[PDB]
Amino acid sequence: VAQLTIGNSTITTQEAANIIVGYGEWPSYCSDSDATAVDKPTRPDVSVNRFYTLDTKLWEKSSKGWYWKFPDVLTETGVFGQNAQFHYLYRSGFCIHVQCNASKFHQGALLVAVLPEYVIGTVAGGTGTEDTHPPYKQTQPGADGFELQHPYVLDAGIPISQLTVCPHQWINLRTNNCATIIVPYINALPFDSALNHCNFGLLVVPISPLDYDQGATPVIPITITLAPMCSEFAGLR
Amino acid sequence: VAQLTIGNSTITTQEAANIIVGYGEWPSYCSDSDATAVDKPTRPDVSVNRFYTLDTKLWEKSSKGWYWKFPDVLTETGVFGQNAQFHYLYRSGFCIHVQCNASKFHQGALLVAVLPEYVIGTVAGGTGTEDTHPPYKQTQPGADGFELQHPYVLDAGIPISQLTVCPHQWINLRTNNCATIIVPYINALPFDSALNHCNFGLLVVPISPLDYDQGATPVIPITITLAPMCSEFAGLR
Amino acid sequence: EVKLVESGGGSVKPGGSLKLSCAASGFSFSTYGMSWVRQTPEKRLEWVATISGGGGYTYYPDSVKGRFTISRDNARNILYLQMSSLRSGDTAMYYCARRVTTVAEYYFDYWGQGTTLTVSSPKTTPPSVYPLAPATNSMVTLGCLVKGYFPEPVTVTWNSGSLSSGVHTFPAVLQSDLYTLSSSVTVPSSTWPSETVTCNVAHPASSTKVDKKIVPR
Amino acid sequence: EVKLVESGGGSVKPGGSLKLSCAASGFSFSTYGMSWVRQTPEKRLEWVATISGGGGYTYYPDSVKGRFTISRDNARNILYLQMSSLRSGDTAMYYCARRVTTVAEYYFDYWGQGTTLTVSSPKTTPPSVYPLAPATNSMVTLGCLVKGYFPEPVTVTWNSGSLSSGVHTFPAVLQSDLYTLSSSVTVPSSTWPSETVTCNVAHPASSTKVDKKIVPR
Amino acid sequence: EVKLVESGGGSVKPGGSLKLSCAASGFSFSTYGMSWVRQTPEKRLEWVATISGGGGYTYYPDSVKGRFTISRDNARNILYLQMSSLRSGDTAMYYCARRVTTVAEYYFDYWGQGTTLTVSSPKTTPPSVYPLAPATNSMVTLGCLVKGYFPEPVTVTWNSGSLSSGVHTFPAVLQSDLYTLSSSVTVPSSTWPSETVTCNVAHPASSTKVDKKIVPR
Amino acid sequence: DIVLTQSPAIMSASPGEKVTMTCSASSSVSYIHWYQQKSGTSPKRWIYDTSRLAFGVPGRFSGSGSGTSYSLTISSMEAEDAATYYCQQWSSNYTFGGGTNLEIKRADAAPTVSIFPPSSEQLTSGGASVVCFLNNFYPKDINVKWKIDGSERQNGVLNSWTDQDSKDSTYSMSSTLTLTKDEYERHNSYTCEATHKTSTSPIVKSFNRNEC
Amino acid sequence: DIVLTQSPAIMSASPGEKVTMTCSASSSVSYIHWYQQKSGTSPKRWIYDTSRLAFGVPGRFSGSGSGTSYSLTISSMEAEDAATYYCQQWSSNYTFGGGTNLEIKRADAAPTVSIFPPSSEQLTSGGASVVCFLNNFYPKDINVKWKIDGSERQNGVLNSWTDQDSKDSTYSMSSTLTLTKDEYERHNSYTCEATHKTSTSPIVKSFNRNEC
Amino acid sequence: ETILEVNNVPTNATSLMERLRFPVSAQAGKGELCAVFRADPGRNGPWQSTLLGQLCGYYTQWSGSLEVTFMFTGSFMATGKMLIAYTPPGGPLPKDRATAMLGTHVIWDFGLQSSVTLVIPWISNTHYRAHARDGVFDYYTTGLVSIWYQTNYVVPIGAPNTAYIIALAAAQKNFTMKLCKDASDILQTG
Repeated sequence: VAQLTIGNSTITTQEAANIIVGYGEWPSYCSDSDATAVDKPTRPDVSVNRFYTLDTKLWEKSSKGWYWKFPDVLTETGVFGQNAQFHYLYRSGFCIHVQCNASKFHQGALLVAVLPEYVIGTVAGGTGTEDTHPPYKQTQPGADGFELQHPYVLDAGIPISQLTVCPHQWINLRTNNCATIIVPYINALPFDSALNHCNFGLLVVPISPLDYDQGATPVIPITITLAPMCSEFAGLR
Repeated sequence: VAQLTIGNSTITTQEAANIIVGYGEWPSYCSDSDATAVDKPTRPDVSVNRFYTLDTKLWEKSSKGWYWKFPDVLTETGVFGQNAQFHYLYRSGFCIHVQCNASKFHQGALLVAVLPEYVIGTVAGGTGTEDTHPPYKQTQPGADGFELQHPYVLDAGIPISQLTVCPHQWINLRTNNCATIIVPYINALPFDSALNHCNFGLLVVPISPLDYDQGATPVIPITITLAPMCSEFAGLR
Repeated sequence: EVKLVESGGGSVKPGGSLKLSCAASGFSFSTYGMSWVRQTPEKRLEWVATISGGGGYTYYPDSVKGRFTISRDNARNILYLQMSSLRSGDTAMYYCARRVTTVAEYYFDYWGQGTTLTVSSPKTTPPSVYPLAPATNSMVTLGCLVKGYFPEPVTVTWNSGSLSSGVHTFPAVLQSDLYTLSSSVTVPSSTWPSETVTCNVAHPASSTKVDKKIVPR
Repeated sequence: EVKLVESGGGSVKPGGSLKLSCAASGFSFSTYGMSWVRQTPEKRLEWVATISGGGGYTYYPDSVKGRFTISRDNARNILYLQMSSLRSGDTAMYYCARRVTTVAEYYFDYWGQGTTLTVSSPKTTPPSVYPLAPATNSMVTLGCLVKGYFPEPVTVTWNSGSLSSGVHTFPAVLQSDLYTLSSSVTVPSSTWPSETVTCNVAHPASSTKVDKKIVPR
Repeated sequence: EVKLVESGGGSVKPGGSLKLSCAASGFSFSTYGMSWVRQTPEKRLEWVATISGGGGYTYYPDSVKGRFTISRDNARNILYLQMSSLRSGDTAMYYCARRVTTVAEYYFDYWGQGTTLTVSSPKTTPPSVYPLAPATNSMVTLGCLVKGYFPEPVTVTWNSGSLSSGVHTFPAVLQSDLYTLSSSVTVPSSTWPSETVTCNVAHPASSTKVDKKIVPR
Repeated sequence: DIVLTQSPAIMSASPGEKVTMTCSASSSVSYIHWYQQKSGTSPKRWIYDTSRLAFGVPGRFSGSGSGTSYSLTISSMEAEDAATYYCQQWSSNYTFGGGTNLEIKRADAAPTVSIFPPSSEQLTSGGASVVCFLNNFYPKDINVKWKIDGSERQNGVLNSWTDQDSKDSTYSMSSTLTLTKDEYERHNSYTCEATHKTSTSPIVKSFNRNEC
Repeated sequence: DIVLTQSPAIMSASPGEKVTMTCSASSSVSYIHWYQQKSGTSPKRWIYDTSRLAFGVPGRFSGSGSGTSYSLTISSMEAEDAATYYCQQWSSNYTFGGGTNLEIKRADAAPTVSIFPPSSEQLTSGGASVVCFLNNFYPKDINVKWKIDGSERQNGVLNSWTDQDSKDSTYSMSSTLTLTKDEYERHNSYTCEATHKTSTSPIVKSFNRNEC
Repeated sequence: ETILEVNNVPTNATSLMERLRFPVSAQAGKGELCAVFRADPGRNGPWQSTLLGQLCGYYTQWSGSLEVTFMFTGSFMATGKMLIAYTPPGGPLPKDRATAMLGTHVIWDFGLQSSVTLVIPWISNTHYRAHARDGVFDYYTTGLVSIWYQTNYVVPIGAPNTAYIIALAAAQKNFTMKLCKDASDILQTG
């Protein structure tokens, strides 16, 4: 055990569990011979790139699962949400860290994976004849996130049973509590909009339900801490 | 922790606790200049020599103790029971492994020792005037084993308080759970009958009774896994 | 508390159909299998059906497989048992039981209080009550003979419950395909006939209630 | 058991002062904040004050801040509430509650059984009891009208409790700044008038107890 | 539940011998030491013997060491106490107690309900019951004097339990080596003498039961 | 100055069906708590932090709500639940709700009407009260009229209602017409007619003054 | 098609002594379970997997058996245990046993006999039932005979037994002789004589028809 | 590795998440059969949930060694042993624990290791079948995987008496497929 720091942010975390570098690539920058070599894109290092610790969600027996969108989650938050908004283009890598705090008397298993272009699909009326498009509160939940309503198909008509095909990591209470994931910038373009397009979405679902005997804390706090890697911006407004 | 394999048998066991090589000797084979140098005794290696995992016995507060006979226990079981039966002579060494699975909230202590020529003595009527000889279900219990009825004298008029004089090992729940014992072939002859003579008997008795508070699993599974060492046979029938 | 409370039943003529239901409370219903059991007039217990934890499998015994069908709706925590082509042998008291898992087998933890099914062709008949006074000592035993009613049960109350401490109620006996019971009460000679003693016979099947003053003969 | 039992109260004239107290039992008193709540004649609940776990802070609502003062003595596990310059709007039933901590807010676990406060200027008046017999069937409903008393409550017992099973007690209604209630009892025609029926009216405020034999009209 | 229920006793003449037994339930008997204690007519408590968890040691006090002997049979979970050469000072109520282990000393957790021992030379005598009516107001206090019986106890019931709410039973007092008690009952003037009041005296030692109608003098 | 309004005020369930009581707030609120109050007894604890249940409470009770509208749901309903349920807020001025009278529904019961001439004890005092008892009826809603010598009167009519019976789950009612001695002996026929959702025509009990 | 036979059907313990009930099977069985049923109430759970006790059950109850013969043992017996105990099998067709009526033993009690002439209400209807009450006797076994004018009769004799009293632990009995009006007034003397293990000679109650 | 819905029994819409995990409990006695299934990647049942299964569907033939991994998700305080046995194609599901104990098996003590991976030596969908009138290149190699409670589930006061397990499968690097065959129940609607 030891604590790492990035500016004014200091998190207490375990030595170095197995990290998952999504798709074997490290969030790097973008060279000079690109599309916009004129408007030299300024790369934040100071405060912009540090440890943000989102409002902890409480695991319950009945919990269905949660998901956040990127970069949406942060475009609201602090000095990073500052850049994302008053800037024309954005490319950024991510270090995501998820941890639970539970006694050796709780049981559960959370799959934690990242899914590019996570496009939500609602119920469509029920009988299948209403072309209802997911709201804005469902498409970009912010930093509070949003709860799945049909985990089995990941609110989008896809088996979750196959989500492992994405950069994932498991959190089995009886073995580990913290899971870490490095995500590179993934998109069909070098740069893009930070407010219109959500390159990906963080998924965390209880595959084995939370359980405990009466008397033990009934809710397990899940704490998501995340940090931007090699983040770049272009065209101030 | 790691798992060892012998053919098609794969047991999950702890790294390498202290093993007890009975009488300081290792189950070896028997040279060519013996009694039957003609009928060259075939030594099984393939399937015959592997991990057999007997029907787990359940420890209880009231449990008196258990015992199995050798080679009887296996002469019924699989391809080894195959050789033991349709063969005239037998000599074989043994690796015996005994393990319990209990929470750090159970307490107990099982002495586990091996005793050559374990000859059962019944009660003899009660008053001492009936010359009743132990049945066949008591003399050779098989792979289910049999329960002592007078542990203190080991159903044979001998103090158990002195059983430690035999290849033994302790299993104190608050320290270990698995006990291992290597047994060499012990008999007044090079070879002998596998169905008529039981060279020895495995003994496992609760010296300190099982205990726990209401609510914890009330029975502790004891799992005996054993494997034949340098086993030989002669004269097929 | 775990509560199984069932509903339905009564008199049905043979050949008719009926549906029984049981309501659950105080345990997660979906995670359990649920069975019905019937008891013939307080003696014999016979399994009649089970349903899996979800839809899954249904299981029936060979006396009923064909006519009964067990179902559950895991939104209101309630078992169902429809019985079609009901026969005379189906008269009994039906309990809903919860089936838990043991080491190998199964076991029924809690039983409801049951509904009663009477499959029968006769009419519903109000009872006749006749007083039982004597045509000589310090204790008086009076009675009330209530004869020839159907179905069961009936209720005999003495002076509206005041005499419950010295009352024997003797089971109704079937003959003439009508039921007949007796009831006795014991009273100190200080109370009778100086004070009114009265038996009260209520027969809810017909909504008939009759009162008999025991007058000295 | 956790027990909150409070004391004090009664009739007070407007402008007078009073002090209420609550006694604790079966929990460590000092570690908890404690509040009073009042209930207007069985309808409206209004918070009136809290006190911190020790001396610390007191908190009051804007209907009372100025006249009431809540206190505690953490040696005998007892709350106090003195109320000065009591007004007509202060008539109610006052409970002492324990305040526990939740995730963010607070909640009142246990409530005492309350004391009753009546702030009022009229006199204490014994009630008048009038029989209610009828000037024709098998059930008799008699009554007892007890009129023009103050304050509340009064108690109507029928033959000293024997008839409790067929008794309705109808809430007292205020007019003439005196209270008026009614009470009915049901009796089989076998009992009346062959046997005495009597209503018993006890008014502890005045220590007045009156008996009315219901005689047939 | 842990239950200690003991048996034996009654009247014994001095010099005779007796054996008392206690039956255990709901705890592993062999793992505990067990003692008897006696209570003189509801005042003084005196230890009389203990027995070790198994056979082991017995321990006695210096008032009894010589005549009593405590034993146990750890197959039916039952204590025994034989008392030989019983004296007049041995009359008392004997409890069986379980002895648990504390930090250093011992303590008696559960006590049985006791058996009663009366060592005495007189005969068993049925009691005489005499009515207590008065040779003027709204409440009537009647009585029943039951004199000169042995041994104890006796039982006084009023109209078979109906009057239990206004009954005082005054302890029996010994003189003439016979016991004498009194019992009073309170009754509204509406009930008496308009209705029979009767005391019922039952003396199980002799199996004698006598009834007295209180008639107005 | 933060008010909580509860709807409905009175409710009746079958039982065996669900029950949804609502607490609406005038401003956005963080959490809501619920109590229970049966008659003669103080309020008991029920739900806290909106959805957590107090130790005793059956699992059939539920809690939800967010922002300004919160609700307590019961499925299914049982005769043991009938009480008044209050909500409460903990953000500023600790306010209570108005409560919800939850009650047992049963088959309709027509009343058993009883009329009583004034007592020959009150009349010797210059007063005359005519009383009418409507016993054991359902539902609770009822109209009753007094018809003196063919007129109708509403002055001096006092009407009282019981709480729901713990056995048959009916209510009872008393109606008292408080007149003067002279005003009483001014007429001949007094009559109390009770109108209900059970019967088609009123239930009339009558007496003529000149008979006792 | 797997049957369980329980022996004995009826039992009586002192109490304070042991009790051994047996469940025998027609074929080899894996485990057996036991229930309890007191009168008016449903079956309660008691023993499962042969030797494990349900939470409530006193520790004085025991369970064993292997193969085809299993048994429930009670030591020692107490007046609170008296019920009917069923065994059950879970291997194929889930079958129940016949049960064992466990009962309290007490000192023998001779009955208190009561005879009742027919009612002058039934006779106006063409019927006549003569009834006999034997109240509070022990043990339960009893013979009763009716002797009309010196003969004996068995036609139309209805006999009913109570369950054991929860206070003195006796049983009661009613015997009804249902005749016709004409058959009733055909004879003069009706008599019910009760024979028991208590007394040496019957207990005879009699009446002659020509007196009321 | 994809989640294998071994517990493919509940269909009730809101219990679909239950297919992903099966459980073990105290109630289960020693020797009892916990669960069973075949090594039939392409055929109906459990494998349909795995990605492997879905890909087998776009092909006609295949063969290679498979690999199932089990994950115990119970309380950390629980311990016990499970026997996991594989009965090659043809061999009938072992009668009991002991007979399965003689076959290729693995004793799993989730008291020591929370995970365990089993390898299926070989499976080959090569044997052709022309049943109804529709020719289907089917298995027959339905290898079987049984799982028995070697010991019971043991836990201290305070820990849940039930826990679930998750099956994860994939194929070894020696896997292969032949004959593109587009087939699907899900298609683009009009």
